[PDB]
Amino acid sequence: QVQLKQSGPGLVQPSQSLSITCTVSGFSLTNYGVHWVRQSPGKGLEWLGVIWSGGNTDYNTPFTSRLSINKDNSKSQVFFKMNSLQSNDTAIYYCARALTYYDYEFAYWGQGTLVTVSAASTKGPSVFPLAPSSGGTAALGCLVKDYFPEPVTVSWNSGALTSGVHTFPAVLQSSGLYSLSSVVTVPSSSLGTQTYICNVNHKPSNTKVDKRVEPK
Amino acid sequence: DILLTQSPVILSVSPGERVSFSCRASQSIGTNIHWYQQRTNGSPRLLIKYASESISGIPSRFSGSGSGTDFTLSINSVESEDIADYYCQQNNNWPTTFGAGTKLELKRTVAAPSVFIFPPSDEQLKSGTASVVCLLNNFYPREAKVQWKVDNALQSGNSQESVTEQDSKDSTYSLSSTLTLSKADYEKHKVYACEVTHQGLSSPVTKSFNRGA
Amino acid sequence: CQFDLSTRRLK
Ligand SMILES: *[C@@H]1O[C@H](CO)[C@@H](O)[C@H](O)[C@H]1NC(C)=O
Repeated sequence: QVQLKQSGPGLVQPSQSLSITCTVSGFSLTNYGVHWVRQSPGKGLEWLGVIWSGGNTDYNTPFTSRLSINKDNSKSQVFFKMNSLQSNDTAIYYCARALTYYDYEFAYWGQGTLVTVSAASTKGPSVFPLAPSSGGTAALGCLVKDYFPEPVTVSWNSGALTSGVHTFPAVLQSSGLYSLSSVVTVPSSSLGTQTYICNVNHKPSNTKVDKRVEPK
Repeated sequence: DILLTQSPVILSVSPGERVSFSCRASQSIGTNIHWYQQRTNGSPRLLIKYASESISGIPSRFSGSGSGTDFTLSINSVESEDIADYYCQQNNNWPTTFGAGTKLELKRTVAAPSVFIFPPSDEQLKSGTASVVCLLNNFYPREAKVQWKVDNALQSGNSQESVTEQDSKDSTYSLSSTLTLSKADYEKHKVYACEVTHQGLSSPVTKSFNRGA
Repeated sequence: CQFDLSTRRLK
């Protein structure tokens, strides 16, 4: 069906430019326009601009000076570029498509790209096990520590294990690095026959770790 | 720009009850309003277009009404999977603008937390830092107290909490409490206990371990 | 309420 897939999240230094690629399928960029919306803590949802079927662009007023949208109809890609970012440009950026070619009701959205504006460094996380040791139900997990910036994704057994999974929201430590835990509850009797691996991927650092969690 | 004011900012109802969201425009916009749903870690999901028109794949319990400046999104029988934030969007005047949203929380019966405590791994100790994690699993409501004690000394300022958003299936929360020591301080002590207080427990539950045995 | 970049939910 109709899908919009965006490039990965990453860090951008202050007063530097941001580039996101929106690759679409299920429709042609020659028949529909692609919009760009962002979502920040301060201003919430904020419509930025649009590139139309014919190649024209409209930019929201406060961004006409630093926004630039382009596309490649053959490669089915829309290119978003915003110049000179400051801390308060830190937000999730979406690409979206409307129901009709001319309208603004957004029925299809990209998965979003979390952009962090900061002068810090990208750092991958260490992954430490939370080993099990209540009524035949054991709890185990993974400690994903000292990374920057957000986000980080955590699955269990390559997506096959979802029931009982709790990946907690990341918290900012005094060091300026994030840390979180992802836990799951399983039957105690399965700790002998089943392997439990947390699949951690911190795309901003291209750090990909699989941690086996055993009883100590 | 049209300012869209959504009120209230938080809604809290029980399953099966009907709920209404309000979105008011700073001037008349006719019926040019759209409604979106955003679940945890999700992108917006178009629910209603032009005040009242249905969207494919959206459950029928979602509907909308209004005209001029006062618009209402309604769910006639709230389910657990409806926990999200809800936004309105106007497109009668350029540029299109969104409201600030309303949070939908769900009530349920009291559920006591299941408590688990995890010592720091020997892998982490090789780096000079110890993390002691105390897990409070599947409880309601959100209010909970976690008290850390190391050799009967009250810990304060050296722990951080994190609470998941509400679960879409059973409406419970889960909480992690992470006590952080240096490896030096962790090796100078023996007993590590997190005490948990919750409405669903008749008396505080304490999980503890001795470094080693 | 403020939007949370970590959970994509309002806090
Ligand atoms: C960012 O700060 C500028 C001032 O340089 C302000 O005009 C703008 O509204 C802010 N944008 C946000 C908070 O998204």
